[PDB]
Amino acid sequence: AKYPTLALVDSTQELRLLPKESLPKLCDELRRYLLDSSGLGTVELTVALHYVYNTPFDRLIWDHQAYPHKILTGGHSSTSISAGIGVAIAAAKEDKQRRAVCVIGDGAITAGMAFEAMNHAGDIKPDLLVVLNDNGPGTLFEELGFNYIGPVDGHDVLGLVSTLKNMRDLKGPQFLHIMTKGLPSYSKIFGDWLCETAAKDNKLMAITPAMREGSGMVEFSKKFPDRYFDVAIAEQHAVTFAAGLAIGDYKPVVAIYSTFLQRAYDQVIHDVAIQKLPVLFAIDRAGIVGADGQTHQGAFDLSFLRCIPDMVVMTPSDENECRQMLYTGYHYSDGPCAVRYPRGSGTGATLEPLASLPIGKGVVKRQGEKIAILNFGTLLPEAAAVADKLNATLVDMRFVKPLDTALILQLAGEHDALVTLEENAIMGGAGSGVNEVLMAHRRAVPVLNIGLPDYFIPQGTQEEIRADLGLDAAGIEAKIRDWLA
Amino acid sequence: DIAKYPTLALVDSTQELRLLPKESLPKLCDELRRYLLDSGLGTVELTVALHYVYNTPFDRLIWDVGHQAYPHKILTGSTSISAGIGVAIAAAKEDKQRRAVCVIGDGAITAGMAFEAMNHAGDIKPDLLVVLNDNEPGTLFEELGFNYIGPVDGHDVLGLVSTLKNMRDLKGPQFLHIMTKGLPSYSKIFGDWLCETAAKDNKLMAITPAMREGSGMVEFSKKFPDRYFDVAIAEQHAVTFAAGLAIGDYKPVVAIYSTFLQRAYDQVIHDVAIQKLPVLFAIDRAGIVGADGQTHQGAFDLSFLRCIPDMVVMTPSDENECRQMLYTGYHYSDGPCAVRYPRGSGTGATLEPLASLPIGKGVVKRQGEKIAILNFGTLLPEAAAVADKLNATLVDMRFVKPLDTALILQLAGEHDALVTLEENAIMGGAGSGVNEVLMAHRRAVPVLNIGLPDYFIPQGTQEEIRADLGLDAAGIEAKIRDWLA
Repeated sequence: AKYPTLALVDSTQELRLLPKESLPKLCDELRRYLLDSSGLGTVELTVALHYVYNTPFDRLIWDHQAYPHKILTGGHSSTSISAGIGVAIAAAKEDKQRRAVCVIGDGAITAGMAFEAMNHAGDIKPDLLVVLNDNGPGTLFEELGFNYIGPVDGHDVLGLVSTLKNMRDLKGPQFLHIMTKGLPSYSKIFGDWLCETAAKDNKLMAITPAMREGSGMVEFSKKFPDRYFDVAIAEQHAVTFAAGLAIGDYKPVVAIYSTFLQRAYDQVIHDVAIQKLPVLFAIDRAGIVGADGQTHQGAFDLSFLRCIPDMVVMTPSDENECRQMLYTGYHYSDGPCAVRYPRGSGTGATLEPLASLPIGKGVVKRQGEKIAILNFGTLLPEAAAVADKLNATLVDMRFVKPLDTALILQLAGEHDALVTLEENAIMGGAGSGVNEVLMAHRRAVPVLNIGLPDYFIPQGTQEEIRADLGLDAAGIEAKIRDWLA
Repeated sequence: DIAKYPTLALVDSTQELRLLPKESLPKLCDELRRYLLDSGLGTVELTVALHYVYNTPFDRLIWDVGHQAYPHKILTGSTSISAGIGVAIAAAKEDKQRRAVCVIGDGAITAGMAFEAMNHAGDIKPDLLVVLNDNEPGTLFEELGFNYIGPVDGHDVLGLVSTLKNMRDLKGPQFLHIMTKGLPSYSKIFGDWLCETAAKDNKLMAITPAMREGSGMVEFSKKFPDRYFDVAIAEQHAVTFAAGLAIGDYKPVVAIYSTFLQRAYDQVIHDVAIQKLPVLFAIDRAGIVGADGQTHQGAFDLSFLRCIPDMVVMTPSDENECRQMLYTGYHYSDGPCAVRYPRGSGTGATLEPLASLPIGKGVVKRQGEKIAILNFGTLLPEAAAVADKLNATLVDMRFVKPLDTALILQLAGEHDALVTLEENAIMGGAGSGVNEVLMAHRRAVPVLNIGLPDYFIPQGTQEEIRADLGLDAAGIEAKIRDWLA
């Protein structure tokens, strides 16, 4: 009704029956429809691709998250070309004339794995069309083995249909280039600390793989531009570039999300940890992210970091502890340090003067009887409520690695059971490390590991995810009671 | 002695390399090359030329190579372009005219991180020399932002000195391209199984990020060339390329070393595990590698894989188990499977007909008393000797994930203490998983986790590393006794 040509389509197969001349307004109707729910820049491309390609039989792979494509039919970046090549090879072996296309953005194509994919495509020469949605120029892509066309108007649906119909029938790797158009957050706390530290230390260097702005570095980038390094969507280079700066006797800080740090794992291990280089990792979006665009949960960093020798891992419980730990890691010179904190605001904690925290020592917040709660991170307020309810001991462990071994053994000798709490996978996480300490000393005291379950957490609000997983005060108390039953 | 190397003996006596007359360098290269042969041989001329032109060790020379760079170690007696960029930026801000050079091999430059580094250098433009040692043109590197020189004769030392002299004074990123010239192993078991499987099934596809010395896929690459994919040193693309093939309804097998799988961690999580795609990971060089070449120990895969949901992790104890587990993972359709095995040969175990193993079930090998040993992997013969020594119960656990929870709990109820054994980091490893199970069920039975300690293992032979870490029968027994004292 409000969108006449859009009302006439219920599947992509019917769209291809429409006259070629009706596409321009079909795009406008689609664009305006999206404004009563952002990715509108790909409207014309989406229409042209589905009008030229025999979808869903033909495979269209999108590398942000294109909404127009989902309306007509019914995530980590830079993965489209790689999978697209595999799909293209499978389609060739299938031998049923199935075609493959992949759309990649101007940001995603800066990732190393996109270059690995383009290099491989240039060698084995799959029948694959790569569409670069930007926002000669193709000499680079021609050297990598692609037949390059463009730049073209990414908003001329009829020009795209014609170009795409042509390039769809061509053999080998094809490349089309189009042009289109508490209160403070922990990110703010980190950003303020950055500027504060750089203000009186010319050795500080800040590194981010693409400024999503979520890391809170806009002010720093403008106040200290000569010491701010946006390396594009290149987590691997970000970490090892920092290693080089540390080798040069500078003090690098890598601001990186927990989920995206997974991409730099090998560089953390063999370019930093093995060398004992004092790189400071400021790990944002740790734990439960909620609904932050297309950011996966920071579910695993306490697990995959703590098996690495010579890695310090800190988990602040409020914004003051976060500043203390950033300061501590920045001035720690024996090896790399990680400080992981969640998206969102803290508790309103009083920001105390900065001083290095004793390495590998927790803080007893409340002495109780019978059971002790060992907290790693920002769930401390929830644990505090439970500790008063159950009259339990409560410890802010501060350090996932090195653990406060002496305190763990003392707690085990004065309580009947322990409880560990973390916004991280139970498997291999901070609480698992507590188990290892007790077992190593032959201390058979039962421990309830509370954390993220062993499945990928769907998106939602931080509040309702925490409630669903039993990580609020009520859920933690219930888990303890049932476990002790 | 002087009779052999009169020119080389002059240098090392009083480190006068840069004092030698230009005319003597060709003879010094001959002597150095033959000196190494009497005990990276193709880098002799380059090494001499670099140390003759650059003011080392003040000027920083970084080797990102697939060999030990012995010529460099004699003349002198970080490892990536990324670090060289950081060092170059540090040298510029130091403002003492310090120079940075990086040598990179033709294999190493195929990595995504190398392209990430070259893209960044082309933007901020550091005073850096990159020397490509090609032992298998510049339009590509000039589009990336480098000033390209060559190709040049990598064995013409005088030609290199003259060229390096001019380039050392040029500003911005510089790129010099030089030209130089019955008891099977588990690698053999895997390669034979590939050929066996592909012979009666057209869905299998094998992927490796560069075929390295000691590869088991030589025969497979020749008998099934259209089903073998070498993607160069590109672990990220390898895994996501496999994902695409799986999406195309083929059955991909990724052959990758444990240490190098660290580079594709994010692709395993978000391109494979999250999607539940049935990719089989055949993980070679797991555990103690010894001195394969430039391969680090496979010390962490049982830790960083088992915290990922929907990942099956198997640890064969002999070559028959290895075949059964590859078969099991190949026909497992619900998600990815990983089979990790060490460098070297098996036990001579009888190869039985292939059949999928019950998922998450271990095998009781010996019934004892008081102590029960839970083995994960190829240390089972050592555990068997200990089990007979101490009259202990012995179990081949087979699966690191999912664990045989029922067997763990039953063992804990019939013994006073458990012991776990694995060739992997204790922290977060397979034994750590056993701890988590017992703790979750409130079973206060102590567990001795035996495995790799929390430090990086120095190079050595497999047999002597295992002995030094106490992973032989005698070392295991000593640990148990000391732990029970």
